[PDB]
Amino acid sequence: GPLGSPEFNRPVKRMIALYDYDPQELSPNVDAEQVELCFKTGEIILVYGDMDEDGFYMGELDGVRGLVPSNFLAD
Amino acid sequence: IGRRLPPTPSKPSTL
Repeated sequence: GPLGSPEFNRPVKRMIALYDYDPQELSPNVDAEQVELCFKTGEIILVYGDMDEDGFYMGELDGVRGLVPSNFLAD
Repeated sequence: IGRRLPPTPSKPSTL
């Protein structure tokens, strides 16, 4: 809860992609091509902070940064 | 217009 000392918390996590994702083929979002990251099964995404209220993580992959759908990654 | 997740894949991962 809110009371007590801060706990250890990793601001960066590595997450394995379990499914291919090309926003142009699969995203329902009007701004997908601008803001979402493309990736392939087996690639690992570095994820920064928490998922947003829509379910996306801010991720990095091979020099490119963008939002990634949490439901395509291994939790 | 809000953002939402794509539909979740239903087939087992090929990984």
